[PDB]
Amino acid sequence: SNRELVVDFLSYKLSQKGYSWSQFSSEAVKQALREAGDEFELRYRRAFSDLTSQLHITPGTAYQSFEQVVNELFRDGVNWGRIVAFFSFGGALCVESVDKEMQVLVSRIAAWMATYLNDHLEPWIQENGGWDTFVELYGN
Ligand SMILES: CN(C)CC[C@H](CSc1ccccc1)Nc1ccc(S(=O)(=O)Nc2ncnc3cc(N4CCN(Cc5ccccc5-c5ccc(Cl)cc5)CC4)ccc23)cc1[N+](=O)[O-]
Ligand SMILES: [Cl-]
Repeated sequence: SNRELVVDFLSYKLSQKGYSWSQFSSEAVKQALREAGDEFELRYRRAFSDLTSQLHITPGTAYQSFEQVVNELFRDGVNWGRIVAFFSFGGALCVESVDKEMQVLVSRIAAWMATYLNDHLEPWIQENGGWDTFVELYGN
């Protein structure tokens, strides 16, 4: 479910760069999230490029980089926009790992994302009306 969302979004972002999720490894929610991600990545393309140009991805530091950035993202609280950005960050990390021929990290990044959602974001999501409320507020 959270798993489902992560795989959907990462598959989409990888496909946009011409990569397939399958080589490395509800619908309304997934579509609204895909679309919010596209829009976020445009509106904050500067923040996107700032991140991408400062990622030095290695197997030994990739979890550290994920954690560092995600802790910063939610330092001042959670909102729907920040959750979208969290997905877009996961997408950027996977694309970058494949660029650097560290495709092995893709399935691992997906797992880190699901764990973060399950352990840390779920309480907020549930308190704030669940994913249905996200669709209500930011779908179409
Ligand atoms: C057409 N209609 C139906 C939808 C269109 C709109 C606009 S489309 C959008 C999507 C997500 C976030 C913002 C805009 N939808 C929308 C609007 C407001 C809200 S909202 O809930 O009010 N929230 C926010 N509103 C405005 N701006 C925000 C800016 C935010 N940022 C700014 C950059 N910062 C960089 C950063 C900082 C720290 C750590 C990491 C990063 C980082 C860097 C690179 C990457 Cl790759 C990833 C992370 C990350 C946090 C966060 C929340 C924001 C939510 C949504 N919505 O969900 O669709
Ligand atoms: Cl907080």
